[PDB]
Amino acid sequence: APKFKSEPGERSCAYDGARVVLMPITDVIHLVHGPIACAGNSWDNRGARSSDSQLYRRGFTTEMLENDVVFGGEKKLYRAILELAERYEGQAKAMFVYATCVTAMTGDDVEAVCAAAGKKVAIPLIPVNTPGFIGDKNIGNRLAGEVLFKHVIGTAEPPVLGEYPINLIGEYNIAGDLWGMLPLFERLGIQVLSCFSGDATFEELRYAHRAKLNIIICSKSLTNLARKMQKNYGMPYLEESFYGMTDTAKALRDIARELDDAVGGLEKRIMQDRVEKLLEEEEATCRERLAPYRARLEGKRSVLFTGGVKTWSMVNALRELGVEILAAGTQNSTLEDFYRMKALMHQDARIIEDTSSAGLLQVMYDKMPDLIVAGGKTKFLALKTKTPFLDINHGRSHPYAGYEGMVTFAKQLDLTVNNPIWPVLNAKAPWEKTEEELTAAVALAAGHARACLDEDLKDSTVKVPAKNATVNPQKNSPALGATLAYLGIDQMLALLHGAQGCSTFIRLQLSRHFKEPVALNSTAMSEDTAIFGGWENLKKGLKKVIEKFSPEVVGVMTSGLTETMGDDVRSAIVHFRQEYPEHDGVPVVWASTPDYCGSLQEGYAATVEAIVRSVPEPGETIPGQVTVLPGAHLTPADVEEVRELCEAFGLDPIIVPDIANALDGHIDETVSPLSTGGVSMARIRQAGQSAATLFIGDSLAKAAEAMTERCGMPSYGFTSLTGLAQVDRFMETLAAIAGRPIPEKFRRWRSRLMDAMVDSHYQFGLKKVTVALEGDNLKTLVNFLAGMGCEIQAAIAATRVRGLDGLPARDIFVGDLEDLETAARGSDLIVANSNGRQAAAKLGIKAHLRAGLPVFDRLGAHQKMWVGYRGTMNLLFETANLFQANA
Amino acid sequence: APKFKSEPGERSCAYDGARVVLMPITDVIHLVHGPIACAGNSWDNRGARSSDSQLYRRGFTTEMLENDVVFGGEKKLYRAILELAERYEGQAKAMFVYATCVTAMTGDDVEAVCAAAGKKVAIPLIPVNTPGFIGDKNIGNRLAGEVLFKHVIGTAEPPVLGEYPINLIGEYNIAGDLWGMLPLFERLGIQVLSCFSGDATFEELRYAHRAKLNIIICSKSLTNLARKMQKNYGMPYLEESFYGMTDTAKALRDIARELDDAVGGLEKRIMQDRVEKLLEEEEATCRERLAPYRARLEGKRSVLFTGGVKTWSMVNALRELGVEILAAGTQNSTLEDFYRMKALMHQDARIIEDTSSAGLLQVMYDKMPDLIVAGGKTKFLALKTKTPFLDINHGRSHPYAGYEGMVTFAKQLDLTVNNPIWPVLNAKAPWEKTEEELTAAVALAAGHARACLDEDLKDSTVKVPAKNATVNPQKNSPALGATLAYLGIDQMLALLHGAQGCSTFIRLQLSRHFKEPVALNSTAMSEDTAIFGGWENLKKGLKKVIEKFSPEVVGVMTSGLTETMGDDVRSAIVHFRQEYPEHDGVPVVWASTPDYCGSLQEGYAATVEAIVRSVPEPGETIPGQVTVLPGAHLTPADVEEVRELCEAFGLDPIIVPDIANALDGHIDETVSPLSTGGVSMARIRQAGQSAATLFIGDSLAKAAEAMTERCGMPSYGFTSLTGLAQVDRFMETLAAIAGRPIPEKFRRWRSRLMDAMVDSHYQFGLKKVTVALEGDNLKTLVNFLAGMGCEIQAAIAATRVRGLDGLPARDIFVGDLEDLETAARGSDLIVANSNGRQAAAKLGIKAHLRAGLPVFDRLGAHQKMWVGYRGTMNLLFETANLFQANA
Ligand code: SF4
Ligand code: SF4
Repeated sequence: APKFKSEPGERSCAYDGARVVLMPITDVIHLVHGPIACAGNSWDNRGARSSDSQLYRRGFTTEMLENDVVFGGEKKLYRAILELAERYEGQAKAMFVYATCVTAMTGDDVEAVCAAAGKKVAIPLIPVNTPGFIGDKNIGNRLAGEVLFKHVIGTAEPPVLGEYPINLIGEYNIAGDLWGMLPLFERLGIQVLSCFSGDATFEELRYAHRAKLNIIICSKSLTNLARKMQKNYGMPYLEESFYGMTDTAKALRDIARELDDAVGGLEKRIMQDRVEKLLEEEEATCRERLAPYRARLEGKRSVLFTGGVKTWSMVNALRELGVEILAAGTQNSTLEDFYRMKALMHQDARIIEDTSSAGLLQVMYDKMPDLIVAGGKTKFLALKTKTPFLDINHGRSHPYAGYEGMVTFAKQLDLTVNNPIWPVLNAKAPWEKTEEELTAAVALAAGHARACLDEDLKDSTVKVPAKNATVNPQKNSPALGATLAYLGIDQMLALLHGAQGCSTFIRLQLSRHFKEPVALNSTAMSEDTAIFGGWENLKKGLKKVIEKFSPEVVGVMTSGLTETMGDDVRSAIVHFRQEYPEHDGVPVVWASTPDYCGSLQEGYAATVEAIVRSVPEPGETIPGQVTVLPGAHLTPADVEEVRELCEAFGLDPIIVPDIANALDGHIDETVSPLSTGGVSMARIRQAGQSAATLFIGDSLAKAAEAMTERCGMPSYGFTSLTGLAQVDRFMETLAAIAGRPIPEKFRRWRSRLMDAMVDSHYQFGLKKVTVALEGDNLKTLVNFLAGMGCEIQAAIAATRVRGLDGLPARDIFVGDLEDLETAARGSDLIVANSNGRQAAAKLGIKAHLRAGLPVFDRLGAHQKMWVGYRGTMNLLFETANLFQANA
Repeated sequence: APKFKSEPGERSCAYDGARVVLMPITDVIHLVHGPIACAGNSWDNRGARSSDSQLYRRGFTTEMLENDVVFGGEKKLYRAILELAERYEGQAKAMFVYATCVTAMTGDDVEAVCAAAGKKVAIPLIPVNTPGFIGDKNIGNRLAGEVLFKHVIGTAEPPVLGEYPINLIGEYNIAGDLWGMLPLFERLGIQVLSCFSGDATFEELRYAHRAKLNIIICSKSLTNLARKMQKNYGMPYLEESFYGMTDTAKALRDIARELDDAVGGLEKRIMQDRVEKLLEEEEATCRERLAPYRARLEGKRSVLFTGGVKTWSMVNALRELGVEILAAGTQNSTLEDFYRMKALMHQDARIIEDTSSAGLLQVMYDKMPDLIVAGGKTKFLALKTKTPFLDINHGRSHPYAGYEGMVTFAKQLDLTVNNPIWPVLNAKAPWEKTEEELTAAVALAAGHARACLDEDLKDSTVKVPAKNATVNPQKNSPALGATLAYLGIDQMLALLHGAQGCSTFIRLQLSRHFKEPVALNSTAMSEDTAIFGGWENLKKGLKKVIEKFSPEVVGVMTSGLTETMGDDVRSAIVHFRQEYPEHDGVPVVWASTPDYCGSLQEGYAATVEAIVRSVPEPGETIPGQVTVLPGAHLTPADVEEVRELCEAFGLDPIIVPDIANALDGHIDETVSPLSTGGVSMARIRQAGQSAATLFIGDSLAKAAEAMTERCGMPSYGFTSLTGLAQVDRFMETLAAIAGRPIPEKFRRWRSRLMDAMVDSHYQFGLKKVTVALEGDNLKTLVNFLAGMGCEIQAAIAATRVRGLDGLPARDIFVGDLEDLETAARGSDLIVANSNGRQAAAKLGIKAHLRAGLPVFDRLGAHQKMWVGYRGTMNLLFETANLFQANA
């Protein structure tokens, strides 16, 4: 129950009321006479929007200082008025001066200085004298209404006077609220002569005495203004609200009755007939539109802490949406509104009385509601409880009044309630779930390898591409992936058994992506060498490269033509080994990466498998050692923090190949032609004695099998390391392997990730997002985005991989970037490589997320970090920032 | 010396030559008949730009597959031609089909399929039959010229035939190169009848047989075309280049002579007179423009590895810029061009012959040049040596030919050579500099506190603000900083002795910035309490808050009015302690934060000083413990990694206040009204026994003094922790305190930061950037941006602080955001808080960097991480990405 004095240790100052009633006026200068704390940290905070000069959104302050406090601040206000009038001529029609606590203490007379400066300026000055300490926000509202009636109403006559004029009193146009009801008011004939304190011109506001009916939306702020206008002008008021459908229907019907009283009689029911016609048509359409949302929003519990008239109206609206109220409490409302809400408040719903944070926490922990529709104060206090929240206040950024506003309200309610993140957040944490679920998750991770391998390519509802001319191919050569994995080995250069031209566009692409040199030497093959036998060139190139650069190991990969005429690299390898025994000490790893076999991902997987099957040998079972085979999707930073996470549990990680140290970008003391930085051959040889194997890519599964049978280690697989659900499984596997509990830093990062998820899920709801990436880095991004609310319009894959059908999206198919812009229609986010920028230019989608390879137009792509809890937080924040910027 | 066969173990395939001569044609379809590696990783890579349909930038591939290789690929090409003609009707006038190595091996006849499909389409088909293996890029260039002459030249007549027509042969319009010479050619009367293979329409290209003079820029690619056109049409050629001023002058003079020969006689010197007039005027203007750059670019050494005609021309241009050549080697050039360059090559300059990476490294280590102007291959090979580099190739993104192009060339040369990052990068690293410099740097850090404190505010050339009406104030209440520092203490809520309205807009601002709840309770003071004595309310509020929330410590901060009437909080504190001895166990910290005293920074510093002077007590000198007083500018992530860096050296860090754990955003198991997460009172009490004190803010210096005399610990200060120069000093201080060498991870991160600096300095050169931030976070950003090349147009400070004059910028002053948009004119980057977004909307500056407080429109601001080597890398990458996006 409202109890309008106060006890020390909630209601703001009277300046807050003055600004909440006067700031929404657009083309005026709101000069605040006082120190910083009054206007320094409060300007541009009001949720009022406008389609006008937008002069109100900028804040004006006199900047009360040291000397002028003990001398006087009237002269500073004089200069401020004069300068603001002179400089902002043509953009300001009036200006409001607000008295503050310090101004009142100093004895500054706002009225006197305003009268003194009035004669010297052509812009009217309104002396709002509302010191902050004189009361709560209600005193400020009343004083603002007083000054509005005294100095604004009754000064100019309207140029056009519609035969049915009404005044909107108490509506402040928060996030387009006014623009939802305005299309209804002029459609049926009424003219909004003056909408008070919202999207309102000052001259437009001075027309309010020539109307015939007043509509009071917020009773709390401007009821005294309505009463005084009734007393002085014979203007009947009407207390209604526009939040809902039945409430708006009743409001419009009452408006029609009171309009038909004042102009003509109730007989010749001119207004009522059109009001009923519009009501019937628009209500039928709105119900048809709202039906799909109610089914998903039926039976959910609700608790509301809303101050003003919304408390009465929203309870109706929620009740017609298909939800019931468990608790309802208001701090900022009239006693009549409280009693009316209590009348609406059904039994078994208890009215809150403690409006403080402690009382709110009590009622939230007691009622245990699903959704809480409350104010800005209880905004983050309810998110910490991990329950859906909807904000209906100045900070709200959506229109909720009117029929279209009600549709938007239901959309936002479904956005915040049915988000797929709430069950994940409410799930039991790794540090407290009992041991049987830990073993089940560990066994699931262990068997993920065979689950991925067993899935057949034939039974796949995603379609085999059947395009002849593909334009803008997002695929890359598998030789690119072979070179990528070869660069991850310390002191080694890659020998491309190709045609000397494939060396270009492979070295060049990697150089433009990672911004680092690539060696990538090639054995030149001309037309003469293509005919007869092509394995002379392999021996010649091996001899030349060993005699020139002296590598300790050589990686040989095949190109398209070398598979077209089908020379076996291994026979040339054994021949070269036999002819020159002096080169026995330098091993060679050969991997078949034909160009019809797929894209960078398969090439990477195949060369990793070739490395695994050849170099390491089975020995002892030294515990505390784990072997990680990173996928092609992980950037060097991801591999570096995979190493960091492995070291956190005390385990010794061996990463094969080590992209994190070679292609990350490092200025060593001396530049060498070979690729240095990766894992040495001793480490890759001793990696076969590890106690466990982890692979962070689906395509790596086969490689894991290649080490399961050769040495005997158990394998563990994770298709992604993002989304707080896969990172948890990674933590479980790491804890099981190491045998020690998760460190505290990971618990802290999980808490931070939860806080990021709760504070950012509003921008990830029902956003149409398209993704066009490789076989991997597409599952990760799709599962992360679809796991946060966004529905994937199209998940376009570079090549066919196992488990593509399980992705949550409308359609999955394999296609180029042409499929991307022919399928990204009506989408706001594109997740594709940099080369897809053209598609954005064709569709006007300004939100492009650079993922995968290649990314050349954005620097730091190789350092892009999206692994673990911290990487998940970084990706979430980047995507949320893109959503905020593009809209 | 060029040596046009090749040895296995550089020249690309013939398809690269075909594309380098044919791809720059804009409105054609470049269908590549082959597997992925030919066009999958090469499309949209050519540097040719256009002002036309831009159909060339998208790549077309037939996608040779498994079965069709062993069956046949002609039918796939047939379908591809048909589909591309049907779908892209209206955007394509012609289309080129390229034969690849796999296509040639399979025996596919491009000519036969093109002839078969010609009758069924209205778009001409050009069968470019250049298999990759048949030779190097030169064979591809010759074959492309052959097919251009055979199938393009001599098919249609020009609609308009200027009396002086010329053909531009061998110019490909790399980054607006053509658009620098085009304004000169039509100004003096000549008509460019056909510019070959650059910004050229196909129909426009078929007009080339009706000209009278040929200009050959690149002799290597299209000299055979010029010779054949001379043989078949009587068209004299002219081998010149347009890189330079004297070279362009000679080219234009020769053009005038050869034009006056063919149309009329040399007598009536119509062309020569206007050519000489334009040459004189434009050369005088260009020399006047170029003079300022030569002074900064005089005497610098240079080494060039450029392939084509640029080798001859740029040597001239560089020589006229004021630099000399130490070594010059070309791989892709004619023997005549090589001999001509050698003739230009002065003595003591030795021509390189080994064009491989090893030879380039040899010559770079031997000559030791300052600047290297070389190709895309040697791009990152020369950046690792830490020497300035300028790219003149397809990857170059600037026009360098013509007079305006030469001005741009000098601008880019000065950008890459005189960057202030090269001396920093070449400076000796922390792990190798000897001990006297280590001691000097440590002593400088120790004395930084007194250096900052000793600087007087009176001797400061930055100006005392003298504005009456300040609009859009970027300042915040010092009570905001007091609350910020109070939130960093575990299990404590802040009591605001104010007027119950300042509680709003302080709690609300922090809540909108950090997206976390703020307790911030206030002792309500009305008009009656303002008169008489206001210290009854302090006792009442303290009693209420202690009896309700039961805190273990209470932070009391004063507001503006409480200083206007001047009640002493401490007398009320002692009175409250006396009246209720039961509350003895709960200490209270009081800090005077009046609202005329400054902004958030000073409030934070003052409350930190109040906490330091009261809670801790001097005890033992337990080694290995360090005390860190973070500044108000550091976000929670910065404090968290300050802790991480301190723990890396084995030191135990005590952070006061601990923002990194309270306001970072964490979903704890239970929501409490008090602010939890910070440092406990036991830790803050035992922090007085540390072996060293570190402060990361200038304003914190006084606080450090407050702990220097109370306990006796030496102090160390760092005004910033970004830029690789201050992080180094931080590492030196940490190593000196701990007594152990820097770990390897920091060395790796320093190498990565160096690589980021070398690869991103091109976007930070001569970029006009404006900064409007607090006293701190402005020195850091200004020193980082000015330390990377950008010149600061205006460094606008929220309030006057010590050492403001030393910032590198044109003008420093204290002002609001109005000063920001009145001073950010002609700037491309704005570094200000989120509330300055309006200024961007007024100036069209789309690159806005959200720094400082408040930042509400971008999520994750509190997690924004700009500390240490990794934070410096993150900030560098974010700023570079903004520069790339906004331009
Ligand atoms: S296959 Fe032939 S044409 Fe294609 S990239 Fe390799 S060398 Fe060049
Ligand atoms: S000084 Fe007075 S008017 Fe200003 S914010 Fe505080 S209570 Fe409100």
